[PDB]
Amino acid sequence: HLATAEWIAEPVRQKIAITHKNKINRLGELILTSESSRYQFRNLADCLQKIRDMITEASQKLHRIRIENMNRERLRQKRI
Amino acid sequence: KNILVRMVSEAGTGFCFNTKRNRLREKLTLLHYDPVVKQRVLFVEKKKIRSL
Amino acid sequence: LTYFSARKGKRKTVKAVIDRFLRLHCGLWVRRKAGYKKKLWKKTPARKKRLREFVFCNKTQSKLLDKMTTSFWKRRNWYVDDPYQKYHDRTNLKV
Amino acid sequence: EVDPVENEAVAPEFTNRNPRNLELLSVARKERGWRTVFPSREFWHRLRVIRTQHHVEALVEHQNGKVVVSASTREWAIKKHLYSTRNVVACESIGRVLAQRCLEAGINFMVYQPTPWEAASDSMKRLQSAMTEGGVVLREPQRIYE
Amino acid sequence: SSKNLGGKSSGRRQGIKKMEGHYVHAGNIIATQRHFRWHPGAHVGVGKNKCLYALEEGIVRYTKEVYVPHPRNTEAVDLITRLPKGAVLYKTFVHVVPAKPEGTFKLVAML
Amino acid sequence: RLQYLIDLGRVDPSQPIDLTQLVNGRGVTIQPLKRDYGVQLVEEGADTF
Amino acid sequence: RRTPPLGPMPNSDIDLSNLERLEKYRSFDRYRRRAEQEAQAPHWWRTYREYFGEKTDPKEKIDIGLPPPKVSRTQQLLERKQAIQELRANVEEERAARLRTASVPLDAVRAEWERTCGPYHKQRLAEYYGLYRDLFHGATFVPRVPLHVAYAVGEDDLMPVYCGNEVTPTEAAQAPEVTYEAEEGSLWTLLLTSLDGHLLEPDAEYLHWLLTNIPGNRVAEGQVTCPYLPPFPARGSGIHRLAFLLFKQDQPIDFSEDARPSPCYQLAQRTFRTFDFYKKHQETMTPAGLSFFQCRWDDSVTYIFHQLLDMREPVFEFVRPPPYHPKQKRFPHRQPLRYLDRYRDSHEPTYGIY
Amino acid sequence: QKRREREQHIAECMAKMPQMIVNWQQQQRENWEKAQADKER
RNA sequence: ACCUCGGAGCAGAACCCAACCUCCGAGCAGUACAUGCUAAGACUUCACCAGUCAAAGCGAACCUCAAUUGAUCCA
Ligand SMILES: [Mg+2]
Ligand SMILES: [Mg+2]
Ligand SMILES: [Mg+2]
Ligand SMILES: [Mg+2]
Repeated sequence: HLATAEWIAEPVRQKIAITHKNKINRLGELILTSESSRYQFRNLADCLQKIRDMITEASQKLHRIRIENMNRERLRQKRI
Repeated sequence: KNILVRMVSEAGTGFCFNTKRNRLREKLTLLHYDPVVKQRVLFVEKKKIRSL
Repeated sequence: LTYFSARKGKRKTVKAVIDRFLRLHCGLWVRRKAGYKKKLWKKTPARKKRLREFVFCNKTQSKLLDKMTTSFWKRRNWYVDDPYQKYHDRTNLKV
Repeated sequence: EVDPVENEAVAPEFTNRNPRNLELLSVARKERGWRTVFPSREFWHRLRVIRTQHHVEALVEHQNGKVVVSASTREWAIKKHLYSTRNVVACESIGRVLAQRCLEAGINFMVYQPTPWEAASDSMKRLQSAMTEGGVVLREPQRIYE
Repeated sequence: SSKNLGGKSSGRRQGIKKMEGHYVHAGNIIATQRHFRWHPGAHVGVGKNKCLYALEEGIVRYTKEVYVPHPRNTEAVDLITRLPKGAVLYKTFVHVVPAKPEGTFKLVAML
Repeated sequence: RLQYLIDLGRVDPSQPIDLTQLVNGRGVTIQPLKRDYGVQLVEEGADTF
Repeated sequence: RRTPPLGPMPNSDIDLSNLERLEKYRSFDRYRRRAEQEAQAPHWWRTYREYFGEKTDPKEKIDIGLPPPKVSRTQQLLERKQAIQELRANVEEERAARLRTASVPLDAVRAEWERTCGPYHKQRLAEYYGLYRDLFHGATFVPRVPLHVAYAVGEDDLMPVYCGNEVTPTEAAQAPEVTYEAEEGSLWTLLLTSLDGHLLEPDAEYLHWLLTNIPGNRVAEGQVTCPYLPPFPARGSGIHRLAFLLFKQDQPIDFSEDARPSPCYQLAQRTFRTFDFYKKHQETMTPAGLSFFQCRWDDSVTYIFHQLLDMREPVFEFVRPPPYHPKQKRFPHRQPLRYLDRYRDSHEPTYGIY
Repeated sequence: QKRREREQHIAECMAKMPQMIVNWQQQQRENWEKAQADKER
């Protein structure tokens, strides 16, 4: 549960919730899954390092969507 | 009439490519991709290996 | 080759085969392509990469090299950091 | 046991039927090949301009041959404001009107396949400038082959 | 005597490797040719020895289509621009009709 | 392999296990003449160890 | 052995006797126009069009729309010729055309385009977007009433919904503002449906709005038989299509078997098939307008999915079919080591019985 | 020490490099200019 | 006299096809300097060796030609 995560500070608990919404369930839990090895010890290591990199990074196709959004503005220019 | 010539990178990498030039031409200087610096750098002719 | 030596009465290896080829434990033989360090200024880059590949051998050539080497060269070898440790076995191979 | 909602019944495969779907996602095939003839058919949409003796027609066409959006001087729409229907002004104004129709149809990218004399003509330069400054990008994004 | 020498080259083993209606995978050579006998059509790439390969997985289909050359192939435009009016040249093109959908939309979560 | 040997009682876990206990319990065969330098412990079966 | 041709040969009716007294094409362009005309000709040989084109039925797509507006061609043509005469009589117009400094007013152009050929251009856009195929199963109607739809975004902003432009669910959270130019005494029906968007049935759509028995342009006094639910395209499902349909009613219609509940947030009740709708009520009204937009996933959709529809948010991903890789051989004769890596399953070391 | 010396020599060469590029390129464009001069003759 | 390589006929239409059979050529030249790297799938001169084409990807940009050639060891 990212909200009740006292081991994470609040400034960064909130940046993670806006940076990893695609990984937050409706129960407010951050979910991490690793399947790149046949040893659950190595998969758990990958998941824990993913959490650690989330905290560190919080502490510190795009061309298509950019042009589509820009042309969405040349039409939403409809002022009243 | 033509010659094979070793061209050595001036990036200090030690990369070396071999190409051909007419003998009655001057020493070749080229822009070639050195993959050690991952960039297109100057190469200058440092030896004649044979006649092709 | 020598099928029975004169000092030990045993079969001998062809050290030419040993100095040229690599045997994987699965029974496959690996070689380099002929002319990979020759006249490269006339070779195109696709051909040069093709020559730089490590390629396998025939069934006929494999049986021939297995006959020209002794059973010491077919044992399983547990080297420290062998780059062919993956290829020493077959996976998902049907018939 | 937890009673399931009669709403959360989703099929294991979504079936989007929008013709534009995989093309706006960049994951759709472009018709490669035809590399001994002209024009190329490796595009999703294309701008094709037809300059007849009297009129100028510009169309945005799918690779199917289906025509998406079009602008011609044969319309009274463009006729009642132009002096002439075959001038550099005609090509420019058709460029502006189709650019507007493309933006409202959602067509933001297309291929333009010119001929060298069309490319070096000044009517087509004013049309491409009109489309580019009206919002239409005249190079299509590449396919995410993987 | 016999002052004719050479001529001892073997056959190139060229021609069609995948006839009509055969299933083909991406990369498979459909034909090999010294001259452009069969032309690249839909989803069929051409390699620099004029060889024809399948760009998509599908079914090889031969057709006869019209021939409009690139307006930079000086040789072919010169013929087209001397051709009589009402005359459309045709050639034999090879097409791969692709067999599988580019992909499917599957459920991956229930977030 | 180590867990299987321990469970079948061929290697005593209550004593320090060394190469001698692993060749006496006959879980590894070492050939110093084939340039064997001993035993390497590998990760297989770390999840049920 | 030879077989005679099954029909006319292509370059057959060209007289090969007077080849030097026959006219030639001296232009790549002129050859190209003839080439493409033959290319679109039917032809009795095997064709790219035969193997790749869409072979729809020649059922001659049935019109289901309000009759075409009647105009007087002679008076219209006379007015247009006189107007062009005045425009060319202006000297400054000729100056601007020769100096290439002229311009054309896009707003006026768009207004009378909406009046003149906009209906047919919209019909072609709908057919390209496949809305008739999926709403009316092939039947086509010329949109003869301009249905202006916009979304109130910000305080002074509107995002219009023309003919397939993208509108985000953040911009489509609340109901749109609609305007159809009508006369008094004409009852109407406005409908919003998401064609692509049903999460269970692949054939069905989702009803979003069913304003019925509507006074006239007045869009606030029509029975709200189904309330606006904002579009909800799932994440990774791609671009969905959402169509606002406007039908002109003759008699006042009783909509009691198509009356969705009040705070209706159940998708099994929000399933809709416009073919069944228009079939059961065909003899009462006729389609008149069509405004459509394209919708993708946005953060607001997590809200619609979680709070409004009491459900977990569906997430989908495009998966591409796996690679071919022919049957593996015991002796892969001239292949590299990457072969054995192609048939390998796991990248980590295995040890077998050791 | 050998690795540091190699990387530092590479660093000095790549530090001097862009200026080398611009004046070699001006010599090349210049060589085009004399070539066009003797082809104007 | 010939011995290796390529094009045409014999060998008319998938492939292949011999003669001290009939003809013609090759043992390069030009350009480039990403003529970088890598990697699915294929072709194949009737074996092997050798030879050929190539999607996707990384990095950049925004090859002509028909043959035009020589293994291993060793230097
Ligand atoms: Mg011959
Ligand atoms: Mg022969
Ligand atoms: Mg073969
Ligand atoms: Mg590529």
